Amino acid sequence: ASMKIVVITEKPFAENAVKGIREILEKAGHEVVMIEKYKKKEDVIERIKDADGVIVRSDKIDEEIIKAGEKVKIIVRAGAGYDNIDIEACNQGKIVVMNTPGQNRNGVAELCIGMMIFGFRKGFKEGKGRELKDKTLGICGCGYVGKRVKEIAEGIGMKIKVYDPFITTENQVKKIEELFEECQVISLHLPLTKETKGKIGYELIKKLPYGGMICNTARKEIIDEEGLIRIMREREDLIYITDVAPTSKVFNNEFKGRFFATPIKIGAETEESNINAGMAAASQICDFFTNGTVKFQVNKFLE
Amino acid sequence: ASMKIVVITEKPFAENAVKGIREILEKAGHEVVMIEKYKKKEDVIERIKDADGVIVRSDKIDEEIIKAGEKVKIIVRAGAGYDNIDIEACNQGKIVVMNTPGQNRNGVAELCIGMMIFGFRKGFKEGKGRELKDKTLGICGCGYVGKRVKEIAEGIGMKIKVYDPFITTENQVKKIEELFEECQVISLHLPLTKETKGKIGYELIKKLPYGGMICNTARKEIIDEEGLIRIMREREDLIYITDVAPTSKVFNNEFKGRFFATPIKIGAETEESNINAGMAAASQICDFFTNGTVKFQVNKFLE
Repeated sequence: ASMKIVVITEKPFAENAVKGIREILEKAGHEVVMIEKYKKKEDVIERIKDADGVIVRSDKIDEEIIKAGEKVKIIVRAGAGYDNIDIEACNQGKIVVMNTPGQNRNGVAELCIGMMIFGFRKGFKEGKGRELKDKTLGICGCGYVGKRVKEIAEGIGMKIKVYDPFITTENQVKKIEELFEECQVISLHLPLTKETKGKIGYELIKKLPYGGMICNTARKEIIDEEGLIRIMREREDLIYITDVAPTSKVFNNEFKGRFFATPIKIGAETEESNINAGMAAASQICDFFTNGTVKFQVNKFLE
Repeated sequence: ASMKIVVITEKPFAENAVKGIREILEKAGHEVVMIEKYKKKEDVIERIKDADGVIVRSDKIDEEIIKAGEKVKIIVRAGAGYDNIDIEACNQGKIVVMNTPGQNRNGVAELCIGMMIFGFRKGFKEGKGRELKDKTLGICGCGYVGKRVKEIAEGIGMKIKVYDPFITTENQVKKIEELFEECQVISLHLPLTKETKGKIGYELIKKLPYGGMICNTARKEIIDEEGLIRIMREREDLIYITDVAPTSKVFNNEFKGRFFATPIKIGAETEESNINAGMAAASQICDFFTNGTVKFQVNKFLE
């Protein structure tokens, strides 16, 4: 029968994507309740209590919110990363958690390449820049975004090396240290896990050749900020460009001319990626309620 | 045998490029005099007096300067365009004018792609952007830069069409109107000539599909600024991004959010492109004085 699906997006989807979500879900017979640009946690807690399913972006979904959603059966993250969702609380609540792999890939990959050019070209200000062609790119974390970044970089004429902790691919280095020792530009795509939290720090970054640049379109917390600050102070040649702005104000204060962060994570903030991710999320909800389909489930629990 | 070569650059080459220029010319037994970051026209007029050869970038080289260089026998523009040089006055002065085709191509092509991404992604500010993938790119003028832009855009996954008044290539439209009709993104690469001056105006730009973007890494004067201003007020969806900042202050005043210009022309402001163009210029200068070679001469005169 009819289910209530709450869409929790502090950073709203494009109008056309919201249209697409509502069309898929209403036609399946469900109620859609939008919780957009909310400013307080109580907004979510109040409206989730009655929900059968949830669509979320990067919004924090913690134990308190999960426990409030007493009849939530499924949470779909429209997008890739799910570090924002307390997975263990969902396990205890017997809630299926899924994402929509690859739907955002092109918005993120195009931004990544754009930032690499911007970073190498003094943020489009005056001065002597450099070209990506004939430089070595290290793709740190290999999935849907990394493959697209590789394709674009190959057209640009970069030489490519790849690191990933779990999958096997071409041009792959065994150790992350090798990626930093051998590549002039690093593009970060690692998910945020226990293992990757604070992993990109002083000892890794110091290995970069002269004029090294790190582009981060992944997550802010994979950086060891103290460590990155320390090496950037020591190596005035290093550039850091990121779609996931650091917590520390030091970057903007001290490293003008070789640091840039977006005001908010805009990698997936395109019409095309919103449509892809939002509609995949709606389709996957509904398929779950119709057929019990659990493809792309990221957690696992008993009974 | 020994010649005096002056390098006239209000916008100086990278240090490594200047070193490369000196190496080539001083080995051939010639003298190199640098005229860098000058402010007054008199500075050049004075120092060109006893010059046998000139290397120049975008600097204005007019009749007064040419006549002051009484024994100048050659001027090499390190780069592509030569609209800055009074060709007619060179013809009467019996001075060979040449450029260094394609040496700058990658600096410009990478900047072009970077500006397209930047332009489609709100200048890396908050809000909903768009993706280049699956859009149609019109390459307006195809030479060395256009070919590279094409290669990179193909990796991005744009569909490609080309307009050029002279060459033959694939996916080529016969008339410029057709390019503006069929293509959502336009990249301008036309040289500035009598035929191209103010050619890109109201009538052409109006033809652009919804969400149209023009990227101009060519010359400011190929734009009919009054026409562009008119259509941009009428069509709020249109984006104009340029490496050749317009004369009119209206663009910056009125079109924030869908307009950007670099503070100076930075297309060729890279280590790599400076080395290529600067050293090619030096080699061509040296070749002219050694063997009288006139490959890449752009002008024609008798006697």
